[PDB]
Amino acid sequence: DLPDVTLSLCGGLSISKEKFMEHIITYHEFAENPGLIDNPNLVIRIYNRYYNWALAAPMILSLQVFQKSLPKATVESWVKDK
Amino acid sequence: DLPDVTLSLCGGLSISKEKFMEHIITYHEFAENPGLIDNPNLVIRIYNRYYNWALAAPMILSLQVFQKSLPKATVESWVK
Ligand SMILES: [Ca+2]
Ligand SMILES: [Ca+2]
Repeated sequence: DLPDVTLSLCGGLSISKEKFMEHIITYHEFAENPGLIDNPNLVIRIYNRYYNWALAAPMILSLQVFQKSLPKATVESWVKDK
Repeated sequence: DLPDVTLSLCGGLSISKEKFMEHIITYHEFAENPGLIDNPNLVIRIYNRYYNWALAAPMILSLQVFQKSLPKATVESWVK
């Protein structure tokens, strides 16, 4: 089954798990303010790691479009680039 | 039954079915260049409509995180 994705406004990339779950974004919060997608404090939990939106967006998009993760070698080069 | 999402480098968002299908991005093409997400010609097909990456990003994110589409009033106010 496909990986879970979790959103939190915890910041800190510029991260403990207590920090992450204290600021988790609900559906209702996102549905009332989609502009949070540009919030630099937005953190994405996927693959047991923490990413900002600019690093997680391809992985999110690949899962929604092809229902398949980006290859592990692909994720490494996308991240070591940035 | 969540909405289908299709990618295409068809551009021209400033669209024919023919031009969209001709430049549909496969998994291998995206896996070889994730930078396509910032390509100005990237077109997203969802809800029988065409969006660039900027408008389509929250819709796809809410489908991935909450497995539920954004509210129609929200998508409409977000796309305004
Ligand atoms: Ca919250
Ligand atoms: Ca193609």
